[PDB]
Amino acid sequence: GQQPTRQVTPVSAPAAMGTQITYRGPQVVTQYG
Amino acid sequence: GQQPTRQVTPVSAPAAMGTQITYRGPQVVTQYG
Repeated sequence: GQQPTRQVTPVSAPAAMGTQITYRGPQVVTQYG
Repeated sequence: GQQPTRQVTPVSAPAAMGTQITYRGPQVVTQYG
């Protein structure tokens, strides 16, 4: 029939959010110029 | 007839010998490993 009347979006929050980060190394290159 | 008896080589020395050197820049590159 018709379109929706609303828009529902499930939301949630964890006990804690974060990020692990492993360093791969700097990148350096000499070029023309 | 036969082969040579000696071997002559012209030798010479300038008033001064040397070298001019222009620096082009260091070369650095990161690679696998």
